[PDB]
Amino acid sequence: HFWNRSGTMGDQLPESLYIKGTDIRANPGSYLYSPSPSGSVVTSDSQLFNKPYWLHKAQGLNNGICWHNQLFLTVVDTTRSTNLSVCASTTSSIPNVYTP
Amino acid sequence: RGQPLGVGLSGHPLYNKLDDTENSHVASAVDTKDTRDNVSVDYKQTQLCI
Amino acid sequence: VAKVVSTDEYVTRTSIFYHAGSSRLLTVGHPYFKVPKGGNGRQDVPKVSAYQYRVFRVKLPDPNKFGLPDNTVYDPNSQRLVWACVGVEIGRGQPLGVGLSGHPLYNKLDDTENSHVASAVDTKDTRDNVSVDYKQTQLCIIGCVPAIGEHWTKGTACKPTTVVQGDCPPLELINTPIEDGDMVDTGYGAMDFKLLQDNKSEVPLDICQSICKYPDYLQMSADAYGDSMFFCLRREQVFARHFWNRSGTMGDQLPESLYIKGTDIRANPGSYLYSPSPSGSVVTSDSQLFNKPYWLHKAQGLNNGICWHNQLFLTVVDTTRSTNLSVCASTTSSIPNVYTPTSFKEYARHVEEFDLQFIFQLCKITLTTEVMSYIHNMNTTILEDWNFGVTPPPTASLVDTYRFVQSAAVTCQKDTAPPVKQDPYDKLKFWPVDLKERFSADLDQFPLGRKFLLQL
Amino acid sequence: KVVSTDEYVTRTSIFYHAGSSRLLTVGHPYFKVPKGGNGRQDVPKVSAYQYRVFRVKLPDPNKFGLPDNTVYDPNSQRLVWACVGVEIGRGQPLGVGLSGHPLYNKLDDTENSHVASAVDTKDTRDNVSVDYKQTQLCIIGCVPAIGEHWTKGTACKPTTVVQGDCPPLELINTPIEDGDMVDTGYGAMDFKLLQDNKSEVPLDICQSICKYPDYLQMSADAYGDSMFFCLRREQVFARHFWNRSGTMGDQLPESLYIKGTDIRANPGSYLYSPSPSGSVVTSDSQLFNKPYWLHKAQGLNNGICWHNQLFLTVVDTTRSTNLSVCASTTSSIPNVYTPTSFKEYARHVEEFDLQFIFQLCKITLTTEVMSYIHNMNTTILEDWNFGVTPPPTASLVDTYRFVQSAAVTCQKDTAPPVKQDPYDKLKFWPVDLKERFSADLDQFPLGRKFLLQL
Repeated sequence: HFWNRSGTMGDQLPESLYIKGTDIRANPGSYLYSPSPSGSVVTSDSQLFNKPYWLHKAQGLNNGICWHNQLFLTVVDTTRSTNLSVCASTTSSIPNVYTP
Repeated sequence: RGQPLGVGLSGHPLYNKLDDTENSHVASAVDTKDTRDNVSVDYKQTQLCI
Repeated sequence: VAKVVSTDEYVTRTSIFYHAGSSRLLTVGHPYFKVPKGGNGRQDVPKVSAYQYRVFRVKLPDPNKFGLPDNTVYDPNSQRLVWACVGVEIGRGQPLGVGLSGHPLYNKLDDTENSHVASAVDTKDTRDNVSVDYKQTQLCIIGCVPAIGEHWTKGTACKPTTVVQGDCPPLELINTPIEDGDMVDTGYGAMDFKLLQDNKSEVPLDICQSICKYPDYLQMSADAYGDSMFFCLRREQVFARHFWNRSGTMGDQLPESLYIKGTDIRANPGSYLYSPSPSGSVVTSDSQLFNKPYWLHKAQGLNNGICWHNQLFLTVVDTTRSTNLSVCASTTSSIPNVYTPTSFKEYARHVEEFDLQFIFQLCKITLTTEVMSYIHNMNTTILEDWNFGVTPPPTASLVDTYRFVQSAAVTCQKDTAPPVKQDPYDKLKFWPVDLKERFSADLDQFPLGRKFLLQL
Repeated sequence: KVVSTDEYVTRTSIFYHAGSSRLLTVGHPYFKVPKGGNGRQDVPKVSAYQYRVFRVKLPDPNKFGLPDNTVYDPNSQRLVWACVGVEIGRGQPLGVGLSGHPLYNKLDDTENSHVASAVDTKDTRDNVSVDYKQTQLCIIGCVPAIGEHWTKGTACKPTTVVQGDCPPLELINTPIEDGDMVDTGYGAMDFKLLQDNKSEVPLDICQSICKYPDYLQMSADAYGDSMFFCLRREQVFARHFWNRSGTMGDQLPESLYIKGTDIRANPGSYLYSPSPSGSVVTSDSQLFNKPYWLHKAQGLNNGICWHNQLFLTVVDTTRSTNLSVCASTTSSIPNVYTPTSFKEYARHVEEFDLQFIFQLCKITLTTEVMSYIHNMNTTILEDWNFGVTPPPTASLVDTYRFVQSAAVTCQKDTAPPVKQDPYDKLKFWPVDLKERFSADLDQFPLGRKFLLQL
């Protein structure tokens, strides 16, 4: 989704750009245009892994050799993405009329 | 990798929204400094490894 | 006959193989214009907003005259020397990214898509602030020479007479060489927008004062000897986001004959100018072309991939990265506790990063006569630039030269006069690319190279 | 039975390239507007919603370059073209655009159906803009082609005919011509039958009529002629639903539902109507710019321009814009915006680039075959060589002189034929290409490809 964010321009408007209008359009307004990004959709396909990696050959000159017996594994995943909500009643009793 | 899959949001209460410059529907506004809108949001799907 | 010679029909191909590759290119500026700060060196914030055709004038060194000649491999004297790149992996910068462009005084009659209410006031200047994207697109063009785009204009009212203020001209289509930073057409105007709209009240501001082209691949495919562009790669997608009808005078009129009239506004139907809003669609990384070897073999070009004058014209498009960035900078050195935007000056810039990477084969070409001379007739110039019988040149000029400057008041002709052969594309802007050291044979040591070797 | 043609059509080594340098034609979306003359000056109507039909003039090879009569005995043989290879080069970038209608009736929606007028009685109508299906077509033939289409049928018993009344219904087959309005999926029907309203649905088609091409017929093609190649591909969805206004001449039964009260006692509209729509495009899915040399057209015809006549068919849903010129009415623009200040205009563009590869066949002519052939049509024979296939003559009949008549036998007119196909009453993008015949082919991209494909 698109908005423009309100703000105050620290960067400026050529007029030489639009025909003016009146007032609110004699000078117009903002140019702070801002969208929302969004992931898209999931399905089971799309997990990149749980698949064997046989190495055959590293892209780099070292072919994956464990100096200092120290290994560095990098990973990123959206798929699971979530947090859990605890609704704890503030009441020990649970009112049988709700109140937030 | 464990778990099922799942997704979610992050938000912002004090958002500086100008306006929807999208369908800009119904219509557009003018000003205030109480520009501090409550907003929730998502972003890009990603899996990466090195 | 004109009959294309076709590289290979005399280019002695070799065992020569080379690497080249560009470490990072980087630049930032604003989504529209240059915000000048009075100039000159530099003191301006330019534009940076890559929806412009990207031309790297890509320079390599003279293989002819590398230096030393046991010439064991070859007699330049017969077999003059030339590059051909074979394999390329351009390493592409950044995450992927995206953004928005708009126009506050973007007209509109109405959102005639499926408006909730269909009100239609008849007052002017209701042109509001709307922003949008474009067709998701990746293209590259590779060539020995630059490229041509084509685009329109309000063409000549070549009718004898002249006519009415605001009357529709006839519209004439124009070919032009594409140049670095040339603005892309995006979905809307291989033409002169700026000309086209007397109003300046429409489209996204960025193109208001614009002209673009669309690349002339087809003519460029129709290339004289399969040169110019000898390689080209292209990928584009889109859909329509939302519908309007524009506001504006119909400069023509609707036939009645389309309807049973109604009453009033229905007796008299309103505008017929229906106008959508674009969008490129979702991105997955998957569809990014970039970052793989494009080994080339045969190609369309009947120059199979060579550059005299060491220039390859690397021409490119990517929609996967669009944003100029927002700084909310306080006007106050205080950070107030009640936030007002007003306590903030807010700023916009986009930034761009790059690597070209290569695997070449230099090839050597033995001078053949009713063919070399044909090449002269292809173009002599190179050939001059490989020269031969009698340069000719001129001693008195040659001696003279560099003397002056070590001062600026003493002698103050201060380089009024030049000396070039001249590249006409001097008048054109490139991203100036040279690589005369990215030169390597360390294929092994070259990402692409490794692949390449592997590619063997 | 008809036969595969090479059978009598002698194959060769002949290869040619020929290819169109540019096709271009431009004008206003929905209509043409006279701009005086009106030989010629006008605003043509141009929309890419016009059917692309090429009448292609091609070398009578029997008079052509490299006639080296290794080629034939010209007597016993005729020369005949086949183009063998085709690449339709498509102009412009891709694009699109929309249409609309102010007097687009609209009763309503169906979900934001939380209120209904429900009469209006007048006309409802609002301004509307619109989209339609993704579609890519090719059809190649040496004969122009026919589409299929609709008409309100007619009161076979003119009995009980009622004023602007529902009618019995007819399907019509007709030849398609160049520039002929394309069908997005409707106009194989008359509008000017359809809506007695003539103001309902989109303007653009409002006063139109189309047909849709029949492959089936054209695979009921007698020899593979107007179709020796055919390709069609469409994807589509419905964008939005509605109900249009309309005094239903149809009747909905009561029985079907409970009456409630009021509005919910009475019935409402059943004129469910929804949006057409294409969706997302990409070049990935592009049909054109593809090289056929074709191994075999499913036609018995091995793709021959009879009489050096070729018929090229195409459809492309990927550019759709006529462009809006904002020209100020003011000497120079003012500073405040007013629409007045600008006269705005709509114009469309189409370019095409054809590249081709031919192989001629030489024909040893043999009697029966010729005869055969003559039975295909004769104009054929008439092309070169002339035997009196017309005779007989007769089998014998009738008395006929009298025709000085007079009041003594008021007989027959009788009308003559004009020939000249019919095509001549009809339109193409006229295409002479006997100039583009290229004997090197490599200077044709496709030629190389083709060459390569060998």
